[PDB]
Amino acid sequence: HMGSIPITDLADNIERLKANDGLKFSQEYESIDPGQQFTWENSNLEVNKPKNRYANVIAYDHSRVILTSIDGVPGSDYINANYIDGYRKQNAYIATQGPLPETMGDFWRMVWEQRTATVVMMTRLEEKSRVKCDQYWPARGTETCGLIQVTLLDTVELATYTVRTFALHKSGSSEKRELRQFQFMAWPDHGVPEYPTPILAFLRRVKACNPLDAGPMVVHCSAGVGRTGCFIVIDAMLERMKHEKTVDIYGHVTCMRSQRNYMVQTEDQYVFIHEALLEAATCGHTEVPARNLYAHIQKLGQVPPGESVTAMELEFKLLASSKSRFISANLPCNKFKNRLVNIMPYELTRVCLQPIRGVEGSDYINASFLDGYRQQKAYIATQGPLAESTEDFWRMLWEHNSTIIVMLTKLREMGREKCHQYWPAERSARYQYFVVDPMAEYNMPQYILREFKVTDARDGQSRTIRQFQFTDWPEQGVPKTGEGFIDFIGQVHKTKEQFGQDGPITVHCSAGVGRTGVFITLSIVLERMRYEGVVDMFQTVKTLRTQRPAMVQTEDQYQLCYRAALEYLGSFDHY
Amino acid sequence: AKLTGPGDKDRRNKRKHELLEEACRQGLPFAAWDGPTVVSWLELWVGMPAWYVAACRANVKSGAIMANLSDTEIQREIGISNPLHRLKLRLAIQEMVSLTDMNHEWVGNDWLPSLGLPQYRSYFMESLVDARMLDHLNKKELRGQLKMVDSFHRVSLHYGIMCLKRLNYDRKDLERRREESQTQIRDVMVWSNERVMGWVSGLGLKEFATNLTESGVHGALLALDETFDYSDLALLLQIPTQNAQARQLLEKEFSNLISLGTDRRL
Repeated sequence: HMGSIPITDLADNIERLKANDGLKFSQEYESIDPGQQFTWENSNLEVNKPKNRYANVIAYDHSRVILTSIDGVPGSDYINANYIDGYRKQNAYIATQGPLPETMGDFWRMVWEQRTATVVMMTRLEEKSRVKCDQYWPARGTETCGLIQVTLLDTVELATYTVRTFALHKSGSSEKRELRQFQFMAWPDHGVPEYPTPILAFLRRVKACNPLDAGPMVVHCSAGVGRTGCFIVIDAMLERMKHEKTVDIYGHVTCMRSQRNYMVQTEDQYVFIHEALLEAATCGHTEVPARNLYAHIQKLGQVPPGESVTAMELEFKLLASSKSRFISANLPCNKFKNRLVNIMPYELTRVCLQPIRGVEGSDYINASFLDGYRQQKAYIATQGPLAESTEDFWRMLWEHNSTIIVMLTKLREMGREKCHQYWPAERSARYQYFVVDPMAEYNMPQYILREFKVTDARDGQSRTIRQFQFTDWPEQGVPKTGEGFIDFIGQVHKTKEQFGQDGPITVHCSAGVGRTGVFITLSIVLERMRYEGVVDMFQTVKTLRTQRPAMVQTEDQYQLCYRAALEYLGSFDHY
Repeated sequence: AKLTGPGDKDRRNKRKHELLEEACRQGLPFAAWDGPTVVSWLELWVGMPAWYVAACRANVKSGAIMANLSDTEIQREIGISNPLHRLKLRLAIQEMVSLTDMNHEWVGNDWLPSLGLPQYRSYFMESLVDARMLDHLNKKELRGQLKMVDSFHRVSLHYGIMCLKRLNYDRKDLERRREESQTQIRDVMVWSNERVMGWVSGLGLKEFATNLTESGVHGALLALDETFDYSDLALLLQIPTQNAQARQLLEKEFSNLISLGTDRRL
């Protein structure tokens, strides 16, 4: 809509814009017009032209960020950057290009002079062997970029974003300023993200850490118009929603085009903004600090007025509400490789094997890559191996350097197979290219640990693969307490750390979604609670479901996650 | 960490020193310790995984039994089939008897990369190799279990260990010595792989310095091995043979390095 929309009508509006191959979306996006002419005299100056990453992306004169002049040096006031208004906030952002090797000093000096506390980087340094931006911060210690001395204090690497803390010093001054950088890691090499869940997390983190009394926030990507634009408009519209419960995307992008050229430079980006805000409007706010977890769970077990079920159930239903992605899984040659014919990996996040010449679908296995708290592809979530897929299962662990397995079922339960015994028990076994030797087996109260020596028969290299099998999961329902399971999650991850196993952790139950979801969800939530003191269950499961369908399959499994988190909390000091 | 508890690093570290203090205060020799006493010792001071300490809790009733446990008895009562894990244990119980930090995490995350041997991190840590075990490593244990098939890497490793012995295994002293030699060409025996790469790029060879990563080149090797000359280093830098200027700067500067910062006879 070419104007304000109440969030309740947002989904319907997006549907209308999407209709007829998104004809309405195109017409609207193409009509965006500031309706005035601008000048860019400073950007075209011979001395400033090399300071533009793209000659055709310039800084309008009225809104450009002006640096102080350095005596004797023409063009000292120039950097390719413009102020951008936020929601009811003037010059709230600074959109800039990712600095060139020779404007890094200018870039930092802009940060100083504008009294910026937060820099937002919407790109990786290199995407598909193409340079999108040059690294402008020191990897370690202190570097001098022009007049500014930049010191790296702290780094925190999470799956989709990285936070760096710097201390700034300007030459000739004793003043010290702090600056945090937020780098987004989950924007694809081409097009827009498939899901808005990660970007929304990033924004929430940034809003949380950007001081209310700072200069304008610097946002940059490549040219500073595309991803930068998307970040800025979503951030502004999230604030508008918080205050008015309406959005005016078309209005805000129009105003933004008056401050810098091409803000939101493709239509798919314009659509992505709409979809992101629809998700935010729909999901509410689900984070709760540890201090409030008890009361929160009590509250979820209540039935809201005018409803029929608990808030817990409604919250769980909502996880499913945010819905041709199974391409390889439906190929005739691969259908028998799925233990359940309706539980398949997403094409984008599935784990791929090296293809074998002449064998169609030899690259397929029902398995997905799942993100951890700190890194992507930290878990492989897969089904309980079939006898048909056992050879492939061993090949996956080898090709992806996975040396820790987690089994969450018995071989048979309730009279039916949950998992094939894919491992040797008493003597060696050869599984196509691989020889697996039973090394040891240790029985613990609630789990069993099996160690194997796997050998590639092709070159003779060998690895120790370890399997942790959980034996105390009831064959009907869920554990009454999470005490044993939490300890299990601790032991699996303690082992990964203590033995320096860098690869992914392969997790399986039957279809690879129910108990596996609970394992992985709790692995992330419990660590995040320990380090950040907060719990976002809904967001954690919802993120997982964007990487493999139906993670955490039933409500009692979801109830379990909450229950276990509260129990883990009880083992801390305040609690 | 926003939330703190008894599972933290410093909490387990203090409890470790407190149980030890309790042991040496009460006066009990190692052979006199209780069942519960030796199993809390296995978790906290030795750092064994839970499945080992479970088998110990069920099969070892006193420190006397533990001390006299033969190699094959360890395998069946504690459940340790891993030979390097056994070694970790025999050296642990041996150290305690004779007495009545630098663990495998340090070896894996700090020491090994400074030798320019980060690749072997996984295997050393999986085998729980602490500093105490380093001199006790067989050729068989290095080749097979720790995957060091390259003989030079075993040599590189060898001179790394010799350097530690020269310094009486004092990590604080080692780190200090490294700090004071960052800007000068003195005492290169303590130089890390970084420092050596840092030395090489200082000669004007920035384009080859990165090739020393995972090369096993470190200061202790340069300083303690007489068979190692500039030519050895030259091909580890992957310097073209036809490149005569480079093999001149290197040769001259390698001579300055050894002459000024070692006690080698060249």
